[PDB]
Amino acid sequence: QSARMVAMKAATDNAGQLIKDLQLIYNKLRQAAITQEISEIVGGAAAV
Amino acid sequence: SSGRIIQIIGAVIDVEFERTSVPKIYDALQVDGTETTLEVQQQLGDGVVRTIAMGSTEGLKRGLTVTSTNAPISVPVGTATLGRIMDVLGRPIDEAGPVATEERLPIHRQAPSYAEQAASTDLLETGIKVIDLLCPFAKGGKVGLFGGAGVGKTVNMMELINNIAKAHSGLSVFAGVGERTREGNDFYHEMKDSNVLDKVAMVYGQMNEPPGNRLRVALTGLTMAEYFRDEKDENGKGRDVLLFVDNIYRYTLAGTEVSALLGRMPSAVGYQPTLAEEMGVLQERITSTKSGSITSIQAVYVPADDLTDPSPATTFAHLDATVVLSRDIASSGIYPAIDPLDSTSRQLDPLVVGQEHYEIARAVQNVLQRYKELKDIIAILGMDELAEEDKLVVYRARKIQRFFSQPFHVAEVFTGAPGKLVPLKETIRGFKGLLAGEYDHIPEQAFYMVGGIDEVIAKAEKL
Amino acid sequence: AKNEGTIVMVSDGIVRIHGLADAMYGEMIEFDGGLFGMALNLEQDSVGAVVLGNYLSLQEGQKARCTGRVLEVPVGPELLGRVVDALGNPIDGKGPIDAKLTDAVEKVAPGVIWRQSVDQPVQTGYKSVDTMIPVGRGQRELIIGDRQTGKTAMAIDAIIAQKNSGIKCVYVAIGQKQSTIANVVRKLEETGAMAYTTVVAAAAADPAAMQYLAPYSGCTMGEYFRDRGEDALIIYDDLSKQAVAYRQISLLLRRPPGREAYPGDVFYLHSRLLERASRVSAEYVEKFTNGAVTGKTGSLTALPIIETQAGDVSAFVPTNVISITDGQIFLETSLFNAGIRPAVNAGISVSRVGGSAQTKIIKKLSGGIRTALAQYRELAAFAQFASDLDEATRKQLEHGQRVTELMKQKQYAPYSIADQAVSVYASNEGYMADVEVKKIVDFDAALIAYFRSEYAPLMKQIDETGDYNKDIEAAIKAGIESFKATQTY
Ligand SMILES: Nc1ncnc2c1ncn2[C@@H]1O[C@H](COP(=O)(O)OP(=O)(O)OP(=O)(O)O)[C@@H](O)[C@H]1O
Ligand SMILES: [Mg+2]
Repeated sequence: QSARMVAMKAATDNAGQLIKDLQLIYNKLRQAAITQEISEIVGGAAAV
Repeated sequence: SSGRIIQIIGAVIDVEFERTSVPKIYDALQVDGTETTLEVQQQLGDGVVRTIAMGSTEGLKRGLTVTSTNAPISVPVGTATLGRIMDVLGRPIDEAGPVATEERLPIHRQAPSYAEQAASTDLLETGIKVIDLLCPFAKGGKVGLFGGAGVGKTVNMMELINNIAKAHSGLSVFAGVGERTREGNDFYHEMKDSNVLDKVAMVYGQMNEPPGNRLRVALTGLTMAEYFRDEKDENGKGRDVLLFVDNIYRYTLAGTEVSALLGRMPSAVGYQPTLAEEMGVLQERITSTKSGSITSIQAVYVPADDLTDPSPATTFAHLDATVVLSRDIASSGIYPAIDPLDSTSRQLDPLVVGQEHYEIARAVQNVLQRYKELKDIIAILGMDELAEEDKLVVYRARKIQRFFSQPFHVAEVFTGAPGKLVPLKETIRGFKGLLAGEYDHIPEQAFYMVGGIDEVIAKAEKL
Repeated sequence: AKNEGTIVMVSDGIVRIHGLADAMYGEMIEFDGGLFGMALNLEQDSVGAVVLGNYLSLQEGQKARCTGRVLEVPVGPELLGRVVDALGNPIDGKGPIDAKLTDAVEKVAPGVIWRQSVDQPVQTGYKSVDTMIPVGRGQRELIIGDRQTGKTAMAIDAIIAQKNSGIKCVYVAIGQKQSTIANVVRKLEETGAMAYTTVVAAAAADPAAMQYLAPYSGCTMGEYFRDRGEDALIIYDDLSKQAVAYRQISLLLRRPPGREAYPGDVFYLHSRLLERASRVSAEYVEKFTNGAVTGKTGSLTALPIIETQAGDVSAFVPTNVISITDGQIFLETSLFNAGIRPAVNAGISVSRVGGSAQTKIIKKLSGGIRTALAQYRELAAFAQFASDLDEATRKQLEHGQRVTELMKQKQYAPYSIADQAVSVYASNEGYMADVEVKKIVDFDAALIAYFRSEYAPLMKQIDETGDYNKDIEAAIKAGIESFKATQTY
C-alpha cells in the first residue's frame, strides 16, 4: 500500500509539471498562429 | 477660418480647412448647430485633417460647418468637482446642475522632466496591516489589483478613499474606462450610502460609447488629479492624491480599435504598432514631484490567462506593487481578502524600508510558505505523526492568518463595529512579538477582527 | 438636385450612387421599383448604399431619391401574435398590421443616472438554471455552445414559461433555414405562447443587410414596453451570423481588415446593441409618459446565443461578447451524449446578479443544491472506491449523485415555482435517500403530479405569493410525508 502511494504520488506530480509546459507551448503557437493570418490578409489588401 | 466635413465613414471623419489655418494635432473641434465634438488625429495633404468624433455620426451630412477651439480638450478643474459625475468632456451626467468651476485645464501635457523627480523614495501609510507590512506602497508608485468579482474589490477602494482623507488629508479621483452601466450605478449608490462621495471626483466612459471616448477618459482623471496635487495651501506642501483605474486592459483595447479604424499595419498578436509608447504616455505623468505626489491603483485583466501576451507584458513594466485578491481566503472568512504570498512589492528591500521591517516580513512569508507546504501532508498522510516544530509553525500560521483580518470604517453603518486604523509601528511590534513566541498561550479566536495588538490582549483577558 | 441621384455601380447587393449631396448617415433612399436602401459610406464623390431587398432588378443609370428620415419600424401591441420581416412587413399571410406609431431603429441606451437595481425574478422552467444561474428583469445572460448542443430548445422553453407572468416576448431568427422557422412558429402556436409573442425572421436566403439589421429592429420593438412601465424579453438566436453578415458587408465596402478579416468597429456593434437591455427607474417612466403612468418601473431582458467551433471560446467574437454580458450558460457536447439532456455545465457558468434575482423560497432553498453540487465536483473519482471511504464522504457522494440526477428535465415541460420548491425541499431534506439512483426521475414527477391534484390551493398560494413562513413549510412536509406513505411510484 505504502509503495503504491509513493508511485501514485509521483505520477500526479509529473502530470502537474507536464501540464505547465504544454500550456506554455500552446500559448506560443496561439500567438504565432494569429500573426500569420494577419500578414496573409494584409497581402490580400495589396492584391488589387 | 471655418471648415466642412468632406467624408464620413463610421466614426472617422475628414474635415477640410483653409490653406494656412490648419488645426494642430489633438486639437478639439465643434460642429455648429449640433452637440458633436471632433478630435484631430492625423494631418494629410491639401489642408485635410482626419479626426474621430466623440459621440455618434447618425443624422450627419457632408457640408456642415466646423469651428476650431485651437486648443486640446479642456476640462474644468477645481474643488467644485468633488462629488459629481462627468463624462470625457467634463459635463455633468447626474442631473445635479452645472459645475460652478470656471477654470479649465488641457488634458494633453508632457511628463515632468528629469530634474523634477523626487530626491528620495518615501512610503505611504494606508492603515491596513497586511498591505503596509507585505506590499508597502510608495508615493508616486503604481499598484496593480488582480482580482475577480465578489472578493470585495469595491469595498477596498472605498476604504482606501476614506483612509487617505482621514490620515494624509488628501483627495481621490476615480476614472472608469469602458465600464458597465449597471455596475457604475451600483458603485455610485454605494458611495453615496457609505458617505465617501464628498471626498471623490468621478469620470465615466461607458461601454456603449465609441472607442474615442473610452481611449481619452483616463487623461481627464489624470488632469484632475494633477490639479489637486499642485494646489498650494498656506506654507505650500501641495497635497497627496490617489487615482483609480477601473481597468487598464480596456484602455489598450480602445487604442487598438482606434488604430484599426484609422488604418495602419497591425503589429504582433493584432496589437497596434504604438502600444508601449501609448502606455508610457499615461504612466509617466504619475510620479512624485517636489510639490506633492500622485499614487495610482489600477485593475488589470489578463487576456486568455496568458502572462506573455503583449498587453500584460507592457503593463508589468510600470507596476511597482501587485495586490492579489483570492476567492479561497474570502470563503475562509478572512476579510480583507488579500493573498499574503502571491502579493509582491518592489519596496520590500532593506534599503528603502529598513532592516527590522525586512526581517519581519521575510520571516512571516517563510512561515506562511512552510504552512502551505505542510497542509497536504496532514491532509493525506494524516494528522499529528509529526515533530513539535511543525505543529508550532502550524499554530503560529493560523494565528497570523487570523490576525491579518481587521474591521473597516466604510462598514460601520452595516455591522455597527467602529473601524480600526492601525499605525505601522503597532503592526511591527505585534508581529515581532507573535514571531518571538510570547503569545503562545493566547487563544487564536482573539486575533479575529481585533485591530491593534493591545486590543488583542484586552479581548483575550475579557474572554 | 441634392434629393435625386443616379446609379453608377451594382455589385454583390451594393449600389454606388452619384448625387444626393444632402444625404445623412443611415438615411433611407427610394429606388425606382419600390425598393429601399441604407447609406453607409459617404465618400468625397459617391455614396455607398446597401439594398434592403432584391438587387437583381436594379440597373446602372436608374434614379434614386432620399426619404429624409432615418430607418424606422412600426411599434405597438398590435404586433403580438404575428410573424414579420426585419422591416415590419408581415409574411404569415394573415393580413396587414394596423400599426399606430413608428420608432427609430438606432437609439442610445438610457444614462447611468436613470438606471435601477435588478431585484425581480424571471423564470425559465429549468431547475438547473433557475437555482444556480438566476436571471432577473433587466439582466443580460448569454447561452454559448457547439452545434446541436441544445441552445434553441432552452430559448423556446424560456419563452413558453411566461404564460402566467405578463411579460411580452420577442424572438429574432437570423440566418436560418425557413423550414426551421416554420416549425418553431408552429410549435409556439400549438402550445398557446403565440398570444403574446412577436417573431422577426431573416432567412439564410435573405440579403445580408436584413440579417444584419434584424436584431436592432427586434430590440426597438421590445423597447415599447420598457418606456411604458411593463416588462419584456428578447432572444437573438445567433449573433455569430449577424457578425458574419456585417463582416461580408464591410469587406465588400472596402473597410480596413483585421484579425479574421473583421473590421475595426466590431466590438462597438454588439456593445451598442446589448447595452439597451436595462431596468429604468420610476422617474424615467414618469417623465417619458408625461405623468400618464406613476410608480411603475420598466425592464428588458436579453438572451443572446453564440455558437463556438470545437469549443474554442478564445475566438475573436466569443471573447468580444463574453466581456459584455452579465453571465454565461455553457452547454457541453460530451454531457449531451452522456445522457444529461439539459447539458448545463456547472463550474464555469456564473451569474453576476446572483441571488438578488430570486423569490424568498427559491433564495432560501438554492444553497443546499449549490453546496451538494460543489461537494460532488470535489469528490467524484472515488465512485469506484466508495467502500474504502468513511461514512460522511460516502453519504456526501450519494447525495451528490442524487442531486445531479435530479437536474435532468424533458423538453416542452416548464416547471413552476411551486414544483421547483417542492422538488428542492424534498431533496434538501432526506426524503430522496431511499430511492435508487436510476429511479430519481420517475419519483420526482409522480411527486409533482400528486400535488396540483390534492394540494392545489397551496400550489396556487406559492405561485401567486412566493412567501416562505413556518406554515407553508409544515404543509409541504405533511404532503411529502403523505405521498411517501400512501402512494407508490
Ligand atoms: N432538454 C432536452 N431533452 C431532450 N432532447 C432535447 C432537449 N433539448 C433539445 N433536445 C433535442 O436535441 C436536439 C438539439 O436541437 P436544438 O435545436 O435544441 O439545438 P441547437 O443548439 O439549436 O442546434 P442548431 O445549431 O442545429 O440550431 C434536438 O433534436 C432536440 O429535439
Ligand atoms: Mg441551434
